[PDB]
Amino acid sequence: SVKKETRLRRARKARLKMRELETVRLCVYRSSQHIYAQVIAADGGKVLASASTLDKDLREGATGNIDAAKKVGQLVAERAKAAGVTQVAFDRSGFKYHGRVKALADAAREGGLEF
Amino acid sequence: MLQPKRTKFRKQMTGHNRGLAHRGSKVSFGEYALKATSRGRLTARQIESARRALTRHVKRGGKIWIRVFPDKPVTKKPLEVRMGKGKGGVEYWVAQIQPGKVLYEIEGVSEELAREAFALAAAKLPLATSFVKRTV
Amino acid sequence: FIVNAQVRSDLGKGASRRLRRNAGLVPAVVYGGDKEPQSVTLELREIAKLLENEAAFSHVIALNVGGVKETVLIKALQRHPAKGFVMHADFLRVVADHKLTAHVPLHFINEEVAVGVKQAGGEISHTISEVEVSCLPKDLPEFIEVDMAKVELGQIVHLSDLKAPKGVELVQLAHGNDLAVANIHASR
Amino acid sequence: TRNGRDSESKRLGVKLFGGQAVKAGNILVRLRGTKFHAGYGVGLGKDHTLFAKVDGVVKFETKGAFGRKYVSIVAA
RNA sequence: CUCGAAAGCUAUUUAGGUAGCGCCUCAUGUAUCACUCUGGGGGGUAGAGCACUGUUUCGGCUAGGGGGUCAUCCCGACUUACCAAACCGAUGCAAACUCCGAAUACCCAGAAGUGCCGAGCAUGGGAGACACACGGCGGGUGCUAACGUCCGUCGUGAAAAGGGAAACAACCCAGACCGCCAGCUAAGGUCCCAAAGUUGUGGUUAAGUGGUAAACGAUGUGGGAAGGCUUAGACAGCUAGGAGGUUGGCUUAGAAGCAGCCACCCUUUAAAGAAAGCGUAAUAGCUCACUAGUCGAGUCGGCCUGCGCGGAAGAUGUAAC
RNA sequence: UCCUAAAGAGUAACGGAGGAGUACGAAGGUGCGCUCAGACCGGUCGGAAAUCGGUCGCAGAGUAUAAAGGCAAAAGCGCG
RNA sequence: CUCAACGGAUAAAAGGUACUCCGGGGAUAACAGGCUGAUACCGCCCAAGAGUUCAUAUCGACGGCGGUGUUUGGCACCUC
RNA sequence: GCUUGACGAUCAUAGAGCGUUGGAACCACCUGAUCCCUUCCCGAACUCAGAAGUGAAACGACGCAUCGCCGAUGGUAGUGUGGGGUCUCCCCAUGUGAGAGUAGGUCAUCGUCAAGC
Repeated sequence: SVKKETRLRRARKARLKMRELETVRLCVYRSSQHIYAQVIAADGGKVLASASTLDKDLREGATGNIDAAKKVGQLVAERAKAAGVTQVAFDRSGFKYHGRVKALADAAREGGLEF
Repeated sequence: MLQPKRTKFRKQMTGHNRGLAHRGSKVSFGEYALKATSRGRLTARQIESARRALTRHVKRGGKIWIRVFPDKPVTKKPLEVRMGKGKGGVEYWVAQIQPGKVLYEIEGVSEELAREAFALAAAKLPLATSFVKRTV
Repeated sequence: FIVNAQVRSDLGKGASRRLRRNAGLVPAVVYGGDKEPQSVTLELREIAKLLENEAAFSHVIALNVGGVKETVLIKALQRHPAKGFVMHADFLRVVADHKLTAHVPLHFINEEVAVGVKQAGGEISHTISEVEVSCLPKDLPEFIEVDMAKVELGQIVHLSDLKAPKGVELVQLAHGNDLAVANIHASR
Repeated sequence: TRNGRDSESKRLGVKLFGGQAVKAGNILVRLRGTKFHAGYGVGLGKDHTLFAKVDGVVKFETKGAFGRKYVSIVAA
């Protein structure tokens, strides 16, 4: 789009760095609706597990806010404690570090999920 | 006579003239043509001299195509000059032609007058040429 | 139009080059269709007498290797650049229900009675002969007539001004490239 | 108006061709601007010199969009 | 007695000197090497191509200037006789162009066999060389001149004799340890000088071609495909050939079918160029085609290719087998 | 730096073509931000063309500097 | 600082010799020879044309192809 | 099981160009800036309280083959080696062998993961 490609114009370097480097990847999604997260391990192409904001516990109605972004920080972290890495890496993915992007992120540091 | 209006470089090598003319070999614009059968070089005043023999012999009409074009520079050393003091200056221009290359073409002319016109032309040329028709 | 043909069970550069100088033969193939191509040897004496005819290329030409016979078309003949004899005739087959592109020569009939030739002094300028068409094989014409009995001094007849057998698709009108087929021009 | 003065001919090219065993420091392509790109275990030096960072054999794949000629070393 | 170079690269107050490395030899170690096959692998040359950067050539197309322009003391502009970059198609060509792209060469791995008993490598002792030549090939330069010159890559001579090329470092064959009055061959040869076929079969060539040569020129001859005219009687050779009005042109001793000026079809009816040009240089004599009775037959032009012919003149003496 | 140079390196000529004897405290690192040029058009001072507003774009731009080779995971600018 | 003669002879470097001397070279010029033939010279081929008509009695523009070694070269093969 | 997501194998037989659509999930908008901030001036950027609205534009799969893109066979050019010739060039033996052109595929083929039906 004018929207979907200009963020994939920004989602370019870390896209292909972590496949060169073979480390953990956090393929999140944000929108005006939602704030997602989903993790890929240290090989560029392995899905760990999925955890949406379409998950059973917090579909209460204010879904996808900065209130509802800190709920996601300990959410996929438990799904990545069956994985086995302490640190985890940050897909910017064209999602500028000012809102729900960091609030999923910085709530993982308390939620057993280091950066 | 016939030069390029400009060239990228003022000098070329000597080169060679091998192969056949698989391109430039069909009568592409006229009905009759003077096709070369031996290889050689045409010094751009062989081009014009045969051109003036053609246009003068028809005397009424017809369209004449010049398929050859002298494009490469040829350089001579003057007299009282030792070998190797830099490459000498350009003198004339030359088209490298192969066996089979169509030189001139004509239409609007009878087949008996075209043979008489290209025989005037071939006598001013240093080549072994032939007369050909349009094939398809 | 019938051609005799044979089997040609040896291929290559030096083999094909010694058919021409020892045996006097030409190599050829038939390939067209959804079928297997076949290498064919053929005589230079008879393929030049076929190319003598004005309708050699735009005509269904019969061919036999042995007792097998095909409705064959001459598609993209090859030629010696220096001496102009045929090498490698290169034929087609005919599957009788597709479009079978070929070249069809032109006539330019009315050149003596022309309003740019008679009253105003001008001469004709053949720009294009042998237009390439695409036509179903029963409507495969030998000729396409070009009428020049109304073209004036300066008027250009194009392929848009063209004509006949009406079941013959001209390949150049299928695209926006409309070609100029003849002129009448002032004399030099 | 005066010619002379050619340069001193830098010895570029593919050293250590594409089936050969490597050690993990070898200059693998001398190169004037990444005519070849960096595959799995190769390094891309400052003047676009490709260098092996692991052992194995060099592969020379063609991969991806843009028609990149890659140089990758597979530990085989 | 055994082995055996080099005339290269780099640097040089250096260029015919020298130094390191390459090439030679010897010694001592040590485990590689070559050729071929199969398998990996990059390439951008040859060729080709026009997609790029340039150069080409002719059909077609749009704006516009306004040449032409009815032109309104100054507007609106008829209109496209001049022209007009770019665009569509057809068509070429580049060492410093490439959408493409080999053969070979080169790098690598694995294999059989061969190696003169080693080939490869490493360290040491001794060098010599550091002006190369010509020939084939691939190019620059020159005149795609030079036994010119500068590179690449081979082979030879240098540093290799013997046989052939008449003679002829460098070309072809072949690499001489010593003896033989033995035999087989190579290049090249087999009539005599001069060793061996006046050998066999089938053709070609009459020029001493062979035994020097180009544009181009000729009913020289051999072969091969085709074509048109072909006994209802062709190409060169015989006795009928012949318009029923009134100057088809500015000229005036004298202006057809040939002057600085141009040319296509209507009859008492089976009948024909209001003309392509030597003529008693010009007018009052005469020549290429017959829709035809009569002399009666195989012809007339072109193309492909074989070997020849003129083009062909030089200085001591035949004198380019 | 390209050609010559023969598709690995290399390779000569008083052979053919051009350049350098520097720039840069940001023109570097990084963080961050961010993607060309072209024709197409809107005339009251620029009207081939600017200010740039937005429509078909189809690397043809740009790179401190010659030429070659390279680029978007930018290998140009803004700002900390 | 300055070796840009850029592997840099010394901190410090221009000439004359027809008054000349020596050691070498045909690794190299002048004369002559040889190779070659651009150049010169002489033939020839097509024939626009002039020759009052008429290309070819004479002459011939534009181009073409050869010969001679006949000189200006080019080479440095013999001869210092 | 299909719809659709989410990074990737493969890179213009996958590409551009011309219709129908999807609303529930997803997706773009939208309502507005109060509380983060984004501004070389701006909430269309982007940050978001959001879920009042909306499925055309926006994108997405899903239609349709002119064009690009692939592309035989056969020939040809080139070429390694060996030998010829009338040797600035070609031919012969032998090995190899394009480029361009010559019917036409196609609105691609794959892999893991999940919310929903």
